[PDB]
Amino acid sequence: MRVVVIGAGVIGLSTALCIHERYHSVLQPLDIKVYADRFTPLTTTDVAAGLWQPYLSDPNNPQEADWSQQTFDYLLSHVHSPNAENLGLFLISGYNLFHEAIPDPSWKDTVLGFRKLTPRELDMFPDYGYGWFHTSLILEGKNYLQWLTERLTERGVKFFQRKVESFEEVAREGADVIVNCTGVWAGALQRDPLLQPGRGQIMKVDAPWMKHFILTHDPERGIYNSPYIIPGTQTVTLGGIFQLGNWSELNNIQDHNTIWEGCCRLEPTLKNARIIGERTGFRPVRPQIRLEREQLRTGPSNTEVIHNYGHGGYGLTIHWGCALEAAKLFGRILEEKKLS
Amino acid sequence: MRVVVIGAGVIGLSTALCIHERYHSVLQPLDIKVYADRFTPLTTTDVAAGLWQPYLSDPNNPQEADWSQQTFDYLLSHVHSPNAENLGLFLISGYNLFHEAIPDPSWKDTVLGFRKLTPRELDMFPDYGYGWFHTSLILEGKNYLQWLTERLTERGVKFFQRKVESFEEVAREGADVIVNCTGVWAGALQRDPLLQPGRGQIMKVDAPWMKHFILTHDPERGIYNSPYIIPGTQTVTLGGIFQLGNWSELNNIQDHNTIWEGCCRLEPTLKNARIIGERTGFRPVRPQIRLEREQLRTGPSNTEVIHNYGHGGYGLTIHWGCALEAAKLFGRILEEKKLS
Ligand SMILES: Cc1cc2nc3c(=O)[nH]c(=O)nc-3n(C[C@H](O)[C@H](O)[C@H](O)COP(=O)(O)OP(=O)(O)OC[C@H]3O[C@@H](n4cnc5c(N)ncnc54)[C@H](O)[C@@H]3O)c2cc1C
Ligand SMILES: Cc1cc2nc3c(=O)[nH]c(=O)nc-3n(C[C@H](O)[C@H](O)[C@H](O)COP(=O)(O)OP(=O)(O)OC[C@H]3O[C@@H](n4cnc5c(N)ncnc54)[C@H](O)[C@@H]3O)c2cc1C
Ligand SMILES: O=c1[nH]c2ccccc2cc1O
Ligand SMILES: O=c1[nH]c2ccccc2cc1O
Repeated sequence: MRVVVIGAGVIGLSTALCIHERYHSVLQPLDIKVYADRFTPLTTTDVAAGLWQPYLSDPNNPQEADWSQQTFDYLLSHVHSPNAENLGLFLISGYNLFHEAIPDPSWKDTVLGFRKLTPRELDMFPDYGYGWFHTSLILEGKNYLQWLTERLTERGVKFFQRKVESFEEVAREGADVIVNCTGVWAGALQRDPLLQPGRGQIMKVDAPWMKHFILTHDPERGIYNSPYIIPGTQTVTLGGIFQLGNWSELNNIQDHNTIWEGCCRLEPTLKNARIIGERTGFRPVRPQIRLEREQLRTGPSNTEVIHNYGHGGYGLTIHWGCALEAAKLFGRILEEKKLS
Repeated sequence: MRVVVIGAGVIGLSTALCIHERYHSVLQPLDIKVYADRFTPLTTTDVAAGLWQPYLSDPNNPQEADWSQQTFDYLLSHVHSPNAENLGLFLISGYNLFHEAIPDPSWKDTVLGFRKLTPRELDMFPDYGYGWFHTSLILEGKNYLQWLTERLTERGVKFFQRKVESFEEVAREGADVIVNCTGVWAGALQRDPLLQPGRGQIMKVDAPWMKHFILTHDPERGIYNSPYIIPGTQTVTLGGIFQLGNWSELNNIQDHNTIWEGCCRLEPTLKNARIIGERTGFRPVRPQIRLEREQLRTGPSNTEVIHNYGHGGYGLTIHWGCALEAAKLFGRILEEKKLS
């Protein structure tokens, strides 16, 4: 069978890998190709810090809770494997700061060592009066993506750089299944008004003395829109920008300053941190992830489509559970073709 | 008054600074000079990771508990000051792992967010079945010492590189007070059989994905003698060697292997961590810190001596409280000379 994955961000490469893993032994030939117009260094995925953390509150689809946790559990089980620095996976503890009390997150038990911040800890952060501490996981995109590529390449999965203009063009080329993992740009293949960009900007800084993450929460500013600091392997991520509908892939001076001054306020030690880089990206915002099947009509033959996009600011957090769900959908397609 | 501080490790440079801070405004001239035979890069203090952590259990002198805490409190209050990276001071959380249950440490409340390790956390460390998690502080010697040197130099404190053969030679030179902060080598100046070296060796490794500390505890091997990993600013410290009475300042192959293999076991991700350096040093082991006065007789004139040594493996942990205690002792000397 001929499978075409459109997209080479986390969702794409993940799904690809997941499908190949689970079906390659059971499909006559399983021919999987990845089509993407941008690869690693240049994806939204490579701009992400990679911190595992879902939305605070119980969503539209609570199946997303399950997917985030399946991912957490999966990563945690390879955190101590000699392979982990190749996937850019490591454990990290830190703070969630709020101006007043709030309910414990659903995922409070998924993470390691969840607890409420003590007063002496809150004294370190004058502007916030309540919060949490826990241990979570960081999966760095730049690495993860490269890791995924290597696995895929070894499994015979071929990569092509191209902008796909239509599902039809791909089907007409003889794809049996199109897995659509196109992120913020999915609407160009099939209009989806519920999908929009959540523009972000981040700074990368040399501040290696920083061992914890600090995420602030501000109802006035909203999700992803208040100061955060997330230490990584080579560099500390400074962020706090969320701009719905903004399609400008250009670093903005005002946003730079907003990030810089919010983070320096959050942690004064930052003031002399050397700036290494700055990047913008597009969160594929949507009320729900679209993870589902669809048969495209096109010709005497109908083409099977697995949509897998709209993962907002929690795509690394959620990717594995989605990838496995995408894999079940594929297996169902096979059971229909009576190909297993 | 003429004061001679012997020693330019943390204890010396601290005490120096502390005495100058508190008395310079009240002493006609306060002439302070530091004599030391080795400075920064080459002190025991520069081989220390810098992790604040006292002995688990209530000691001989419980005044040491108060000193450790005064140091903790004092550091915590500057952790978020734009100055902190200059002293090499930062916050860091991590693990204490034991083979079975044990009582909470005395300092359980001094630290941030103390708690018992949960099962899922213990599953990460197959060889241990109990433990703690908390947040503490690291103060890196190489930096701290450099910071202390700069403060002192600005306060007119003069430094000389010399090996002092006797308290007498210093007193004869016209010192009014000798502050003895000679660490493991104090016995050469006045025999002290209770003082001995706790030889240590450490590796410094590039493992920047490592954001927590891990201290293991083994009654069979004893204090400082089982595997530890303590992330720093530029590098991760691998240790787990304690050899009482060993005066060999030479990296040992066996100990290297011991450290390497214990830490790799502790955290498999280390296996591909690049080795940056390796260093040995002498913990000035004693049943108690010697922090006290003594009048040397020498000639028609008696010389005042403040001893401040024997800080084992917790000198950075304890240094500030000792430094303030030494400063009181100095003030008392002044009140005797009726010089205030
Ligand atoms: C500032 C910022 C911080 C973030 N931080 C985190 C975090 O800490 N933790 C977390 O979980 N997530 C984080 N994210 C979220 C994460 O980056 C996204 O959810 C995720 O990267 C989206 O993955 P994707 O595969 O859906 O998209 P992408 O990585 O954008 O990949 C989409 C792919 O589709 C290709 N494509 C699109 N259209 C076509 C076409 N028509 N033809 C061919 N190819 C096409 C593109 O070239 C690209 O390969 C953050 C996002 C941003 C912007
Ligand atoms: C492997 C290892 C790991 C450690 N880890 C930690 C840790 O993580 N946290 C922590 O709290 N502490 C730690 N320590 C402990 C800390 O290193 C010591 O307690 C502390 O460094 C001792 O400080 P000092 O001033 O007492 O000795 P030093 O730093 O050795 O300074 C003594 C000074 O006296 C001078 N001197 C001696 N004799 C003479 C003389 N006769 N004439 C002139 N000068 C003289 C020397 O040149 C030197 O300048 C560690 C120690 C080791 C060895
Ligand atoms: O999009 C984002 N996603 C995240 C997910 C987890 C933790 C922080 C963030 C910050 C962002 O800017
Ligand atoms: O001497 C040491 N002192 C310490 C103090 C605190 C935590 C770890 C250590 C390890 C050592 O080897």
